[PDB]
Amino acid sequence: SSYKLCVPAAYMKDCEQMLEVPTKSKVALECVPARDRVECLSFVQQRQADFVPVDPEDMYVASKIPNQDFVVFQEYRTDEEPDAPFRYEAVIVVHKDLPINNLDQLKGLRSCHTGVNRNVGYKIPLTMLMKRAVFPKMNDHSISPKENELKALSTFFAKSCIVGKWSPDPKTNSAWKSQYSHLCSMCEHPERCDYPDNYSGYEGALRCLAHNNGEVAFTKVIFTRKFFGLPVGTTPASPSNENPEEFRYLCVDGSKAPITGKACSWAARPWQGLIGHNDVLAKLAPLREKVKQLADSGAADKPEWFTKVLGLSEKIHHVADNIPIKPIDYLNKANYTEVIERGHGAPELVVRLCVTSNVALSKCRAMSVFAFSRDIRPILDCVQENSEDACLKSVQDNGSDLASVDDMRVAAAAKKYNLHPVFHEVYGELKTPNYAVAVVKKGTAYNKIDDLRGKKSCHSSYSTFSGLHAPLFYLINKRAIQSDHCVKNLGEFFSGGSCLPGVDKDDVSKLKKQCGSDSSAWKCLEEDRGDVAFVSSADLSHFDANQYELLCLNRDAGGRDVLSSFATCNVAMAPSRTWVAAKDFLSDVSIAHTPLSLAQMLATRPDLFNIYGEFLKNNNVIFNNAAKGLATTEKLDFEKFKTIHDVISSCGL
Ligand SMILES: *[C@@H]1O[C@H](CO)[C@@H](O[C@@H]2O[C@H](CO)[C@@H](O)[C@H](O)[C@H]2NC(C)=O)[C@H](O)[C@H]1NC(C)=O
Ligand SMILES: [Fe+3]
Repeated sequence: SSYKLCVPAAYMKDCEQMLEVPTKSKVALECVPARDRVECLSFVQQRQADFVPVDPEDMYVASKIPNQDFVVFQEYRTDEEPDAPFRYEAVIVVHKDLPINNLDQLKGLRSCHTGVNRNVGYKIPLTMLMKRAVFPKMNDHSISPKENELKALSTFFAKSCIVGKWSPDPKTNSAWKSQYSHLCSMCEHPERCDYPDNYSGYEGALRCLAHNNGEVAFTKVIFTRKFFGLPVGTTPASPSNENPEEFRYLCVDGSKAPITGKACSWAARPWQGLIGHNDVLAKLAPLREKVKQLADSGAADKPEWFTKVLGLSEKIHHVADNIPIKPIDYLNKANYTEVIERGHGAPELVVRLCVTSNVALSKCRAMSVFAFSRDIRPILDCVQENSEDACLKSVQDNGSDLASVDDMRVAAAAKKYNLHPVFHEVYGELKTPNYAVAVVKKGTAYNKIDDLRGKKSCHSSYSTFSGLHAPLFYLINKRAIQSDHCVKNLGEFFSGGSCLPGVDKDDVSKLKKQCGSDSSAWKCLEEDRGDVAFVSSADLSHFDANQYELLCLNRDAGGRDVLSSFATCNVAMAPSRTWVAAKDFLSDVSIAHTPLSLAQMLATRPDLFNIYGEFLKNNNVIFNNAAKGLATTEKLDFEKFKTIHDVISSCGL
């Protein structure tokens, strides 16, 4: 008989400290952990929890749960605008003398935007304008949905300022900034088209309009009012050099309205707040008093539970009780469901990820609904086969658009299904694939590969890339050993003997000769049973940084570098879990976009959706828990992986 608050598992301890905050309300709250907020909504519907903080995007996810009976019973507002129904209203701001009497006439104007993927300055304008025949269509399927929007904007407006990361892929973003440079010509620094830019953001858009001869600005009321020194909410009038009489809101009417009056606004971003199941009603006043009290006492400096558990913020923690409202009706009255459901015209593009298990299917579906609610496009669809090979076949057949493959199966999958890598996992704090490296003791006499001829080697297991593939390819490639009888010949290069676990299962007896009492590469190196250890960079924790170095077999100069420099002192880059796609359908940009937008949106917000976390007590579902990001696969890395595999297929290994 408590009010159960769902909380991302990572923040359970913070919710517990919160439960110790003294308050006048004696309401008992309990912390219910979930995998993330998306799961929390399921637990709320299922009554394992009673409420959870939500952004409007989360309410939308919540409104789609089959048979849902959610209720938004609490709004988080600002102290500046405690009585405003919406977080912020989107407005169109023009010079008073702009000849215009219809929103069709926004065409050809120089436009001032807050920045890409933002609400009043981008998503809302796109949502509303696209309803207008004069606005370019966005269903050209030779390119991605994101490119369709940018093409549409750069074709409708004469010039714009739309800064920021248009693509999560750096090279795609740069290429797009070149091809649609008109979208950056109104900015303070057009070549860069990124933050900081004095002509971007809520205020910079009005400066773009007032000071850089822009002709329309998409922004929000509060920055429009303050730009002109006008009062807003609790904020009083301010001295301003800008004169509001020279400017006007442009209304959907096509009419103009004074800035000094109530703004005409085509949509608003709704406030965040709390969502709960319908049985929270009736039991509703005591909870609201409890949350209000926690909000007003965490205001002072702001413990973790303030933001991570209650979903408040420094700027947004005025708890306002509303007339309880269903989530979609909450979103509707802001015109914000339209924005959340924005598309690009039929057929809406879909990227179909192939998964190999029921749990992965369910993770892909929860990820899809989240991505969609968060304005990431293409829509993610989920397709299930019963193996990796069947997912790969399906990508070939165009039953799917992408599928993952691990370790050294990427080159095989390309030979066999004519697929190619699109993006791969990166790891560590440096967000980097693993590398196969060559570990040596400090001060030993090896600086290049021929110096190790006749010597002894330690390896990771024969079944590993770094242990077997990379040293075998590295030697064969430099012709230090013939490519007939490769494993034997490897043994003949390290003629002093080697430990390559599992080489047993031609005459390969030399390659287990040094395994001694303990075949681990770090014990084998430590005990001078080998003079170099071919291991993965992922295993370098087993080597004392003060005693061991990397042999930079990759560098022209050879030599040595520290354990942490593996990314440039190595044998080969290691294939990480990789998603592959066919040749004749979605572009690599269209395929990479949604997963890399997820990875980058969720890198700091695993509480919203735990993309790399445990999923129903299963690890490494879709992504490995160790993944720290996603990057597009360079063609040259692809091509190198194919050559390595070709050498290994030659050896019959
Ligand atoms: C949501 O969108 C509708 C359609 O643009 C807006 O409807 C207008 O509402 C005004 C009141 O400001 C009415 O007087 C007009 O008749 C409506 N105009 C049109 C063109 O339909 C409404 O303003 C929007 N609501 C929000 C909160 O953004
Ligand atoms: Fe915004």
